[PDB]
Amino acid sequence: ADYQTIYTQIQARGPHITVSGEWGDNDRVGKPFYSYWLGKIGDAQIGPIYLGASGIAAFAFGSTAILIILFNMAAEVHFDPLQFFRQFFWLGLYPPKAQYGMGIPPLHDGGWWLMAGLFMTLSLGSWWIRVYSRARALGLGTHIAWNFAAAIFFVLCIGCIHPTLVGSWSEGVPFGIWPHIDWLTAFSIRYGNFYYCPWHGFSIGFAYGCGLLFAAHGATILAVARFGGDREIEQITDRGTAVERAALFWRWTIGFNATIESVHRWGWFFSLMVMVSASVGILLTGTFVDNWYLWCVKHGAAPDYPAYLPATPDPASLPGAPK
Amino acid sequence: ALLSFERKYRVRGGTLIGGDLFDFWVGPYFVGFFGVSAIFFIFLGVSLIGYAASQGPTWDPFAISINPPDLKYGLGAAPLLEGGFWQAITVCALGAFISWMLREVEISRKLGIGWHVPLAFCVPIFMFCVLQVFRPLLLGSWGHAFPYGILSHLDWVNNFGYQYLNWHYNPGHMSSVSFLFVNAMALGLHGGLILSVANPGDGDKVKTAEHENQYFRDVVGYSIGALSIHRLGLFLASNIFLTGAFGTIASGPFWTRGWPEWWGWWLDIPFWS
Amino acid sequence: CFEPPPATTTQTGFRGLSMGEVLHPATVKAKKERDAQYPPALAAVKAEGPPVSQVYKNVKVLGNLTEAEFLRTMTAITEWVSPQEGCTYCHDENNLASEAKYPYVVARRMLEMTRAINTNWTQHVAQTGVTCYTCHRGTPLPPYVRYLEPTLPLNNRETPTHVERVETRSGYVVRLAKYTAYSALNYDPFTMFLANDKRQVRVVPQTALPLVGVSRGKERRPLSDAYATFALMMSISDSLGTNCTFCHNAQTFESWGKKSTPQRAIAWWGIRMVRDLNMNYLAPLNASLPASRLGRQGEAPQADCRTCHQGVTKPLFGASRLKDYPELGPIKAA
Amino acid sequence: MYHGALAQHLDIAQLVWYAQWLVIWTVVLLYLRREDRREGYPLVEPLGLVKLAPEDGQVYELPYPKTFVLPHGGTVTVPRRRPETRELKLAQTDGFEGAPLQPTGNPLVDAVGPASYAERAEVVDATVDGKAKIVPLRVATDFSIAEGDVDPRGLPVVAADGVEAGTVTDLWVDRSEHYFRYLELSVAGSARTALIPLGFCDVKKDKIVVTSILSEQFANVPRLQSRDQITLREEDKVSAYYAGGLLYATPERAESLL
Ligand code: BCB
Ligand code: BCB
Ligand code: BCB
Ligand SMILES: C/C=C1/c2cc3[nH]c4c(c3C)C(=O)[C@H](C(=O)OC)c4c3nc(cc4[nH]c(cc(n2)[C@@H]1C)c(C(C)=O)c4C)[C@@H](C)[C@@H]3CCC(=O)OC/C=C(\C)CCC[C@H](C)CCC[C@H](C)CCCC(C)C
Ligand SMILES: C/C=C1/c2cc3[nH]c4c(c3C)C(=O)[C@H](C(=O)OC)c4c3nc(cc4[nH]c(cc(n2)[C@@H]1C)c(C(C)=O)c4C)[C@@H](C)[C@@H]3CCC(=O)OC/C=C(\C)CCC[C@H](C)CCC[C@H](C)CCCC(C)C
Ligand SMILES: CC(C)=CCC/C(C)=C/CC/C(C)=C\CC/C(C)=C/CC/C(C)=C/CC/C(C)=C/CC/C(C)=C/CC/C(C)=C/CC/C(C)=C/CC1=C(C)C(=O)c2ccccc2C1=O
Ligand code: HEC
Ligand code: HEC
Ligand SMILES: CC(C)=CCC/C(C)=C/C=C/C(C)=C/C=C/C(C)=C/C=C\C=C(C)\C=C\C=C(/C)CC/C=C(\C)CCCC(C)C
Ligand SMILES: CCCCCCCCCCCC[N+](C)(C)[O-]
Ligand SMILES: CCCCCCCCCCCC[N+](C)(C)[O-]
Ligand SMILES: CCCCCCCCCCCC[N+](C)(C)[O-]
Ligand SMILES: CCCCCCCCCCCC[N+](C)(C)[O-]
Ligand SMILES: CCCCCCCCCCCC[N+](C)(C)[O-]
Ligand SMILES: [Fe+2]
Repeated sequence: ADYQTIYTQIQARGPHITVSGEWGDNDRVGKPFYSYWLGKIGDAQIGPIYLGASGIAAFAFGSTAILIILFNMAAEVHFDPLQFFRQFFWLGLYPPKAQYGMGIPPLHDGGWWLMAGLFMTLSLGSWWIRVYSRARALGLGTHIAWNFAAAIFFVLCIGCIHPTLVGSWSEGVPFGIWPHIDWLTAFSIRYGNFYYCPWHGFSIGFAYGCGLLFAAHGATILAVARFGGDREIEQITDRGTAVERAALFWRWTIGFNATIESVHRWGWFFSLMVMVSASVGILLTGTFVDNWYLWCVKHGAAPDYPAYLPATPDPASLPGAPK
Repeated sequence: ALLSFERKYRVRGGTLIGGDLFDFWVGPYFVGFFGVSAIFFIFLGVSLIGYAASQGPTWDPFAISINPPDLKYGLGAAPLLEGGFWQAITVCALGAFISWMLREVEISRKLGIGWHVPLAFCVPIFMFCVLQVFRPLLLGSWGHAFPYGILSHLDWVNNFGYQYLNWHYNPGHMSSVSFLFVNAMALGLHGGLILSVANPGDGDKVKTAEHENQYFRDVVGYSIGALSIHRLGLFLASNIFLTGAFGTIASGPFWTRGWPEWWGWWLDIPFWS
Repeated sequence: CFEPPPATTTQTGFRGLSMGEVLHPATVKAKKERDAQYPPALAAVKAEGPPVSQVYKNVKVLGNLTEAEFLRTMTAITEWVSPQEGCTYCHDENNLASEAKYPYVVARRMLEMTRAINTNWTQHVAQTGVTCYTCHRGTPLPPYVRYLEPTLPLNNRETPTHVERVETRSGYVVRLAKYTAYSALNYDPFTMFLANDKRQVRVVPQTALPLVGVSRGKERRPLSDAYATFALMMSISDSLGTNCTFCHNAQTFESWGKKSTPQRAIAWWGIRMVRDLNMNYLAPLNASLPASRLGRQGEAPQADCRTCHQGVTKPLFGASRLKDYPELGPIKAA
Repeated sequence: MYHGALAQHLDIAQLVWYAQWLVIWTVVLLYLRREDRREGYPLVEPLGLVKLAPEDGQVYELPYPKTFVLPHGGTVTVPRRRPETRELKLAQTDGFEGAPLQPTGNPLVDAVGPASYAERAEVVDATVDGKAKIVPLRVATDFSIAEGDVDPRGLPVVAADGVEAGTVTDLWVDRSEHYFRYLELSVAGSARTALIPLGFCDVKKDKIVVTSILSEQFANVPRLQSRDQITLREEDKVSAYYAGGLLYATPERAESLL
């Protein structure tokens, strides 16, 4: 076996590299340090990190959201520290329970949730500027920022665009470990089973597809590490036996193949489409479809099954039934 | 026809079984003994699905459903129209998948490359076995397995989850999901990074390994490196199922209550109750 | 941490839908042993002599019974409600007609309630029926009751920790969670859905597309309604020691016909029965109970599914005393 | 009325379904599958029938060429016509077009099958500031082996027959990635040096084990043009030689494993 594909047998140390960007070279802080154990499975060097205005702003906005959430969670256990620690996963900051439509809810019934959302959205946007700007500073394309933009848009769909489109803040995702999970079920129930939403299916197909492709691509590159396949940039500009063998493995297996550059396009596209699909699904939900299962029945797609125990009429529909 | 660089690689050898007998290509496809077995299992399985569907109520592709037996058949053979088709198809499916994996080994050997891809492919095959074979064996019936139907298999997933009240609180599920999400995110990051270096835009120069590392070191304070991101991706993807399998196997054989209540191990400690 | 195999499993839907019960043999056995404490029917007595409406002074419900039949009922009621305390729990030992002790008048109303369950709610209780034991299980305070705020322990025979106590505000989220099968759902489904008939449990639309005039802004039910129904369903599930598939095919929770089991319809009738019990029999008892029995808003303890079922899909695994004590119903009209 | 309902029994989500599939297939087929053909195309046909007459489909499946501007000068355009000139020391095992080929000589030396290399540029891979990227420690004097790891210099290299093939004299480090890629050894009984990729080395405290080739086969490892630098094509030649051994070190290795 190629032991290098499992871990680095003999680690190298040398002087730290710094690539100059168009701006911000003076905003790198930290002194790099090295972990021997990390170095077995990754680069041993940690830090330095770039500061800059957009990252500082992201931390300020994000910390403010985090503090609003934590302070409301703490109120939920009457500020008792032991109960806060115990009950943490069950605690949350909730959107309005009452229906105010699009009215700004009062602080005690959704207003703090809304504030936390705003500060979170500002944090995300601020981090996006960093991800975008840093690429431009280093003379790189902005592929990562466009992928991140789709992730952010999805979060905006579930946090505030869907709520605006149906006209109720009650529909937003709560902040909290278990509470944000509980929302998934409430939302799926309200909209007639998310398994029957085609865009849920598309998003899954792409997400599972990212599993397949990263397993396939990661494994492919390790399989050709003996030929320097991991040096992907110069394999793109000057095809080597590594990527000739990678391509032929696939061609011979599945009947077609990518190139070392284009496989990264497939992976970027699959990852982007998880979020684009999910977002379309959410934008259509409540707006244009009320019950996904019934929409599938209407269009002739839903499976049907025999009764196992006797079929059961709705008792509310029976003669003389109470309300 | 061949890729312009392909002919030099089209040598004899590398087989696991069969030697020269099946060591040849059909168009772009390598055959080998396991290509022959794959085709046999695919043909039989797909034929059986066609026949099973022809005996059911619909030809709609989303609605067709080929189902396992009633629980009462236990681990025995079921009549064809009462779960026996499902049993036969399952055997064909595993024969096809395993043949596919071993064919990839032969192809890897012929090319002189590592066997990492078929090893990675063992992971989804293993998960299929967890769902359809191991868990049903532990519960005592084939009828606990999932049905073959585009939408029907989702009805099974749905009910199985709700059998444990809220499957989201399953700790093996929580791990599996986290791996699914971080893997999708990482694939995006890795693809975009490589494309950003090779495609800076505007007649600018292609950048370098040093630029790749500098980008993440600047954005998050660490760069894992060019080889290691591939090891990481394989690890994250594989662990979607290597960790999820524990959550699947636990549900029924090792835990019969709702999943949220499992967390009582933490919530109900006397010190803070 | 875990439950050792084998699991008992049942099938409740078409093959390949993963519908059915999932049960731990040791838990089933412990619940059967608890429920097996139900005292046996007392020996039959010959009906002879006049009705006790003519023999006794203050009989208003069980007046048709003969003396021996009526004293058999009193013996049974004593076994089921106050065996530790005895006849004098309800009675002045020197005047059995006296209503001076508050349990006498409550007991008379409970006799009416039990007769009403067994006569008017056969759509739920069938010919299994209920006795005083079904709820009380040998104590004057039934072990599983609800107030207008969540309370812990669920079983009031267990000593509460300080944090479990309703006065300890820091414990509220846990009181809620342990009523909804450990979920974090931030709703009390007892006060929302079972204490009265004000709220609709159904939350899913009955058409594919959103109807214009109910689907925008303040026209809409808030999403909180769906979380609250989910909370009720977690609570019912845990109350009966079962899961969603005992009643539903999760393909479509909202559908009946082949998409629901006969148990779902029985559950529907149970919700109506429980609301009748609470609004019309149990809640009004706050005027007849001492302040020490009442919750913090002055409410009488009331019933939920668990009050009878106690973690079993049929209370007491389907044990019945209906033919043994016909005086508890069904009562022939009128 | 219903939100989303349109004329002719249609609804908005239903139209979006068709549109999403259209977008997916368009991107997959028209964009990605053509990006996939920037290397190796057009396909090569047996005998020839070459061109002469390039089929319409040979044009349709290709994207327009793209040009990379290289970091250290020059450009690279793909797809482009890339002849494979070098006569192959392979012969047909059978007349049918999918039959495999077999080596006519020593396949490690002739560089066929898994001993094949690509016609990479005969240029030294460069660091971001234009120094030679992959160099021995005798040149990269600011690099070192991490504390805790085996220093392989002086250790014997032990080949697949368990015979000692030579002695490790240096390590070659990638100065851009900070990562060792080759060991350099003096070859016993030959008067030469040879590189070996670390992926073919099992590094032990007392020896380097190499199962890919037999001891006698180290004599023909491809030789570098210069002592202290390596070209991208030489890297391909060196790695390919050891990979050849996996199939060809003994006659048994090409034959069925089981
Ligand atoms: C424990 C949970 C499970 C699960 C949960 C799940 C969910 C929740 C959803 C899917 C969805 C999908 N599932 Mg399922 N599923 C599928 C296949 C499928 C597809 C019909 C679809 C898209 C998958 C995709 O793109 O993946 C990544 C792979 C890619 C992109 C490569 C292409 C794969 C190709 C589309 C597979 C097509 C399969 C054929 C229709 C099957 C028949 C093959 C024969 C007859 C030729 C297979 C073949 C299996 C097997 C063999 O085990 C499987 C098991 C499971 N699924 C488990 C039971 N699946 C989604 C869907 O839309 O369902 C309708 C969806 O929402
Ligand atoms: C009972 C309920 C269920 C449910 C309900 C559900 C809902 C309601 C939704 C999904 C959605 C999705 N579901 Mg589904 N689902 C899925 C899979 C998936 C995902 C592929 C998909 C998109 C979500 C995503 O990637 O979020 C992970 C990624 C996120 C959230 C992006 C984050 C990006 C962000 C920039 C990160 C920022 C981090 C900052 C540091 C945070 C700062 C913090 C603050 C405090 C400062 C599977 C595979 C299954 C199976 C196997 O059964 C399943 C079953 C179910 N789902 C049930 C049917 N699902 C979504 C969808 O597609 O709808 C159509 C969706 O909205
Ligand atoms: C209401 C019920 C729910 C549910 C129930 C559920 C169950 C019951 C299970 C999962 C499982 C899983 N869930 Mg969950 N889930 C998931 C995510 C996931 C997955 C990460 C994970 C593993 C899936 C799997 O086994 O694939 C399996 C895929 C396989 C086996 C693919 C096999 C491929 C094969 C080898 C090759 C096939 C070839 C084709 C036939 C070829 C076709 C030919 C063509 C292409 C030429 C998300 C992200 C969400 C969200 C967002 O809410 C969600 C919600 C829900 N889950 C609900 C709460 N989930 C599983 C898990 O791990 O739980 C811990 C599981 O058992
Ligand atoms: C399908 C494609 C997907 C996808 C894609 C992409 N996702 C990206 C990018 C792309 C392309 C980026 O370019 C960007 C990034 O930079 O990557 C390195 C990023 C992000 N994805 C995050 C998390 C996440 N993605 C999820 C999902 C998906 N993503 C889906 C699956 C999920 C879940 C729930 O699934 C989670 C939790 C953060 C790590 C990060 C945003 C930080 C932020 O907006 O902070 C804003 C808030 C703060 C800076 C303050 C609070 C600090 C928090 C607690 C911690 C922040 C850590 C940060 C890295 C700081 C490090 C420096 C520190 C050591 C000193
Ligand atoms: C954790 C890591 C993961 C991972 C990894 C990897 N994945 C790989 C590889 C690696 C490394 C390969 O090397 C191999 C390959 O070549 O890739 C191009 C492969 C492949 N992953 C496939 C599908 C896939 N991967 C999924 C998941 C993951 N992949 C996870 C995420 C999922 C889902 C659902 O999630 C799906 C659907 C095929 C495209 C391909 C197998 C072809 C096959 O085996 O051919 C042989 C078999 C056939 C061509 C047809 C067989 C038909 C049978 C007999 C009859 C049908 C029976 C069936 C049971 C009916 C189901 C009905 C349905 C509605 C319920
Ligand atoms: C009843 C009936 C008629 C039954 C049918 C019987 C039948 C099947 C007959 C066929 C007989 C024939 C024709 C031939 C016999 C020989 C034989 C064994 C043939 C196999 C035929 C067969 C079963 C084909 C199916 C192949 C198959 C499973 C295809 C799936 C393709 C899919 C969906 C892939 C998903 C992953 C994905 C999105 C990939 C796209 C991107 C690619 C191509 C990545 C691969 C790839 C990666 C990952 C790199 O990292 C890389 C790095 C550097 C260079 C290149 C690559 C590269 O190409
Ligand atoms: C409360 C749970 C009771 C217990 C314990 C016992 N009895 Fe009772 N008793 C109860 C009620 C509600 C009534 C009136 C019933 C009605 O139909 O209105 C009675 C009545 C009697 C009487 C008749 C008294 C009279 O009117 O003269 C007798 C003789 C009687 N009960 C006896 C009795 C005995 C012997 C008990 C222990 C075995 C006993 N009762 C328990 C309520 C309760
Ligand atoms: C039988 C004892 C049940 C169990 C177990 C579960 N549910 Fe249920 N559900 C039941 C009934 C009788 C009703 C209707 C009540 C009424 O007064 O109309 C319901 C309703 C739902 C709904 C709403 C359906 C609608 O039409 O909008 C949902 C979403 C629902 N139930 C879900 C659900 C879940 C997730 C369960 C397990 C946690 C579950 N139910 C259990 C009866 C029974
Ligand atoms: C009128 C218009 C157009 C807009 C109104 C204003 C506006 C933009 C509102 C936006 C609201 C939004 C986007 C709401 C989104 C809410 C979402 C998606 C919440 C989702 C999940 C939250 C969870 C899991 C939070 C748990 C929080 C805690 C445990 C507290 C601390 C949190 C952390 C340290 C971060 C989690 C760690 C993670 C990286 C693993
Ligand atoms: C991320 C910027 C650098 C942070 C500086 C923090 C210095 C920590 C020094 C401890 C070194 C730990 N070490 C070397 C043993 O791994
Ligand atoms: C969501 C946006 C929030 C506004 C606050 C962020 C301001 C940071 C902008 C810094 C831009 C500096 N620059 C041009 C060098 O990248
Ligand atoms: C993930 C759920 C996917 C459900 C897909 C439903 C699509 C409905 C529209 C097309 C139906 C076509 N038809 C009649 C052939 O089934
Ligand atoms: C639901 C997710 C959709 C994923 C799309 C999958 C794309 C793989 C298609 C490969 C097509 C191969 N070929 C040679 C016919 O172009
Ligand atoms: C919906 C995604 C499924 C795509 C099916 C994959 C296509 C199988 C084709 C194998 C060989 C393809 N081809 C024609 C390029 O050789
Ligand atoms: Fe890569």
